[PDB]
Amino acid sequence: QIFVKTLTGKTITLEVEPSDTIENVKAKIQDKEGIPPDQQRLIFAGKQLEDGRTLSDYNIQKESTLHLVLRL
Amino acid sequence: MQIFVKTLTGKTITLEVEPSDTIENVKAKIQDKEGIPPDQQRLIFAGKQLEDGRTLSDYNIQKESTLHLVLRL
Amino acid sequence: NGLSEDEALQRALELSLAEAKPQVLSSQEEDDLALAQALSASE
Repeated sequence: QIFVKTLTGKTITLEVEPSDTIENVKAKIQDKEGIPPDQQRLIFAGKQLEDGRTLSDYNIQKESTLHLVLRL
Repeated sequence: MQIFVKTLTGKTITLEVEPSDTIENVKAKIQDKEGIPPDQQRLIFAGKQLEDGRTLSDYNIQKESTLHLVLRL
Repeated sequence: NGLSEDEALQRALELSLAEAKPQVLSSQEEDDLALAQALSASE
């Protein structure tokens, strides 16, 4: 269970495993809010999240807020 | 003396520094204050952006001065 | 017909006052990086 915060403060919640990549998280965010995968950017501890990496590669565990920033 | 650091986001902390203090110390001052590593900081003053090794005296920072701040990714 | 500009502008206007992007994708990655990074690091 991990939160996906936004600048508006629309704290949408996600349920994904530690072994799940950020690619999946982009696809799961797609399911929630209709937003293409290459136009999202997810921040945690002031650190950028890559596609290839998983939540285990970074230090993301549980109840973790994930700040979303879109691009035009 | 007492100076100010102004983020673009709207946040504004006041600091307690001395003329002889380095810029690294000022960035480390922000870190314990608001949780930002020194490597993710750009301090801006008097047009120039401030180098690490030098001090506030070198860049002529007065008392009740505003050093602008940008967060590097 | 669908949406030209005014109904996109009239909204775009009102978020800038409310300093908020992702409701209507208003602000830029530039400014949102600042907030998200300032938030994520401090939080």
